[PDB]
Amino acid sequence: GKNITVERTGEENRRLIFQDCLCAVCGLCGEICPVSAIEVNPTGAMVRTEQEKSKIAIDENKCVLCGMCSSICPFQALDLQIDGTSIKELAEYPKIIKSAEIDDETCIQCKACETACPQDAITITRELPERKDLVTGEIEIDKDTCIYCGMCEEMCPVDAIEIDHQTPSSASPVVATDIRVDEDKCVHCGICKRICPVDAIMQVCPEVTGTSYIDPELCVNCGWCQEICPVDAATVTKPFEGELIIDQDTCQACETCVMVCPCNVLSFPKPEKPGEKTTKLHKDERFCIYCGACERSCPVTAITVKRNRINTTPIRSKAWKNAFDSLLK
Amino acid sequence: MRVILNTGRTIWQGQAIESGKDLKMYVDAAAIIQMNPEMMKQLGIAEGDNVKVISEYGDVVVKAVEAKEPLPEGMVYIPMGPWANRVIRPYTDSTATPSFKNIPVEIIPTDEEVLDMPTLMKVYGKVGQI
Amino acid sequence: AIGLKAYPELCHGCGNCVIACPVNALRSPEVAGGKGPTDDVEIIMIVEDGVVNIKNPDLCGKCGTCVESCPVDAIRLEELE
Amino acid sequence: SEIILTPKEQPEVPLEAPNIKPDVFAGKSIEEIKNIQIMHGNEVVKLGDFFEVSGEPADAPEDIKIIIDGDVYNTKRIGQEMTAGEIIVRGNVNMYVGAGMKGGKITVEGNAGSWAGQDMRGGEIEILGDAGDYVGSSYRGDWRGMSGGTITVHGNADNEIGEYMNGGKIIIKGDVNIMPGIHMNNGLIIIEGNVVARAGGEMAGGTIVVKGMMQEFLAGFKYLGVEKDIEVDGEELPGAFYKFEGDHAIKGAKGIVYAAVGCNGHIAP
Ligand code: SF4
Ligand code: SF4
Ligand code: SF4
Ligand code: SF4
Ligand code: SF4
Ligand code: SF4
Ligand code: SF4
Ligand code: SF4
Ligand code: SF4
Ligand code: SF4
Ligand SMILES: [Ca+2]
Ligand SMILES: [K+]
Ligand SMILES: [K+]
Ligand SMILES: [K+]
Ligand SMILES: [K+]
Ligand SMILES: [K+]
Repeated sequence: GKNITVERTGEENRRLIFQDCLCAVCGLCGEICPVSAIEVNPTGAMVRTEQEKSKIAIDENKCVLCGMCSSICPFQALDLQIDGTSIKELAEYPKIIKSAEIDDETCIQCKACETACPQDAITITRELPERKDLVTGEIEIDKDTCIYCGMCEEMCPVDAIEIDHQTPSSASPVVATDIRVDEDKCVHCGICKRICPVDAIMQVCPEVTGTSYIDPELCVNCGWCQEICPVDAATVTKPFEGELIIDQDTCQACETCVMVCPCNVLSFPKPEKPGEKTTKLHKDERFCIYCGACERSCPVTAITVKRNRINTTPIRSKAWKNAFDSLLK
Repeated sequence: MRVILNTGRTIWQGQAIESGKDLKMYVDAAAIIQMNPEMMKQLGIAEGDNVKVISEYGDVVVKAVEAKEPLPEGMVYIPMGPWANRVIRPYTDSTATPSFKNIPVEIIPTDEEVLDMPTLMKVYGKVGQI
Repeated sequence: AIGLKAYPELCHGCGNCVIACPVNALRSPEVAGGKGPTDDVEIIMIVEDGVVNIKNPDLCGKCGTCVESCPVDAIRLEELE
Repeated sequence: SEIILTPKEQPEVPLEAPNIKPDVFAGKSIEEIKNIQIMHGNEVVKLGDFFEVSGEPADAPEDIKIIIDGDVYNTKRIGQEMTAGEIIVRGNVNMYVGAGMKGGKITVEGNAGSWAGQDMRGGEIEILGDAGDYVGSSYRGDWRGMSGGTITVHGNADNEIGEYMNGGKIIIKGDVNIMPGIHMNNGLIIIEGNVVARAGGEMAGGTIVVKGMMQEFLAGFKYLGVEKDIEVDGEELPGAFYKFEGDHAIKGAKGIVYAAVGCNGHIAP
């Protein structure tokens, strides 16, 4: 429905695929295209309202399947394939240097990065030890001494004690037929032995494994995982270097940029006490990738993005070098 | 209304098949849709009103009756017979046995009449073969 | 292309869109603070004769703030051609 | 050497043609191939009564390529128990395509009926359209099913794919309905699309991989955690998968079900 495929068959097959669900509407593909084949719809409208249209439109009569748009996209939304292989696996094509990884030996499966990730790209699992391995003790009920008062069963905090209650009959003239302690549930608190009115109860007092996974298609290299991690197990490198500039007086706090930002850089801080004033639009550039979506979305141009470097090895092709340099400002 | 159609026996449908499938008592026992009173209230119908049942496989008109054997919420019951077999799932899943029970159907009130046994069978358009 | 479109026949003239719009708020301190403009000003839209009326469509950035502010869908962002 | 079978109008009473295979065509002239017997209901007929025949004969089945140049939607058992060579069907097939085959390759360009590759021992079956129920299954009553070979369906398949599977591999590129891998003992089933319900029901061993969504699953499975960038019998599957062991309704069950994390959060406990 909303995805677009531009394809051309022949001696060499070339196929450009656009995935609408991955697009952040940053506008970089439209800016880089040397033949202006792409038209990107308004950023705020595509994010904040219901639209039947795709986020971008690719003109088949202008596109030459060069792959510059696929290379620059920071969101993995555009992929150019040549004879079935993606340009990210072909060294002839300039590639942006970026990464995100978790060191499995250092990670303690705390799940803070999973919660913090703005793109839900992380999966953190953990196998907790069984409860019985985190307590030590012995417990035994003398069933001959037990009068089935039910006080231990009621007071047990984990429901480890079970009594087989019954209504007496002339054939079975008893209020219960058995009492048992589930030793896998018992936490050896000692409550049951202390409440028993006939002293029928005697009671006396594994590392965390897991998996860590970063989805490379959803990850945008924001660095939230690296910063939030308490043991420094996560490492991230970004595609671009730059600066954000906000004019607090021009901003009218419409919240468009806050909603648009795919890296959760921007926020509206709440005052801690009555009468306190806060910064109208708060940024933390440690999480910024300099995509430009915020600036593009702002109707009053109160927020601007400067891009100082695009991290690659030296670009050999003059056409590609000129296109990448046009995105610096 | 979207509902789940269950089908099967009633003692009354049993008495009717053994008395005669050509009698009025067979139409009264098997050309019916049993429903909980709450569903009849949702649809705006009373016992004796007709209902048009439409599935992906066919359509039929049957008479609404209050269920004496309570149904789970959202389920209806048509007794086994040619009225039920206009709308249940024919496919056998390579077992030989059709899906006679628990089929999604659309039910609405109708002023159309229930078809008697010979009239219902005319929908198939039998052509003489000798 | 996507642009601002009014449906005055559905409009209550409530003014939520006029006030919510960051372009209007930047151009008019009265609008920023919830009032209709009294000082002469050039803004995107105003409530006139009881309904929303688009005056300067070229100033719209198609952000969608006005759209979220209207519960009766009387101001929209849609394909104009 | 190519032998071309051009179908005449297919009959309403289906044909059963287990003799359409390189093993029977080997060493026969074009005129002898036209006299090959097939069933048309309760009558024995000649292959030539329902197909035009042309091409070049060959003495060994490994050098024979049978091309059915048309739709054979009402022809059953094509390629049954073949050991070598190739069959290409430029259209649909009915039930039992490649049933019990030991080697060679069958390509169906259209759809296939139920029991495609039933009791397969070796070779390859490739269906470019959809398949029916019982892809790579066993026969009624038998506890020993498919023991080898690869079956690939590019479209969708229905119920009980790999029923009582005891080796080999089944790949469904589309969706399946219910009970894939029912009573599976060994082998590998990969479903690239979705499953409605009961994957691995009563399985004792083998592996099932679901890349799409399982709408419903089974309480007899134990959740083992997540595994990433898995490899099963040489097949590399990138990404994260919820891992389950079962079906523990069966004594000594060691079967594994992998389900893609992205669309199966509701299946994990
Ligand atoms: S570059 Fe930005 S706008 Fe273009 S496809 Fe990627 S995310 Fe969408
Ligand atoms: S492949 Fe090249 S020509 Fe086509 S849209 Fe992308 S940048 Fe423009
Ligand atoms: S408290 Fe003592 S007497 Fe009462 S039920 Fe428990 S064990 Fe038996
Ligand atoms: S020790 Fe505490 S947990 Fe164990 S049975 Fe007695 S009351 Fe329950
Ligand atoms: S870099 Fe950002 S997007 Fe990538 S996994 Fe870490 S938190 Fe998620
Ligand atoms: S925040 Fe650090 S320790 Fe905690 S789960 Fe993520 S990588 Fe592992
Ligand atoms: S910077 Fe622009 S987009 Fe962001 S809240 Fe302020 S006015 Fe709205
Ligand atoms: S704040 Fe940074 S990451 Fe967020 S939208 Fe703006 S440029 Fe992109
Ligand atoms: S368009 Fe909607 S928000 Fe704006 S004045 Fe009319 S009813 Fe109020
Ligand atoms: S879309 Fe944004 S800029 Fe345009 S009128 Fe609505 S609120 Fe103002
Ligand atoms: Ca069997
Ligand atoms: K998250
Ligand atoms: K208790
Ligand atoms: K840190
Ligand atoms: K802007
Ligand atoms: K609205």
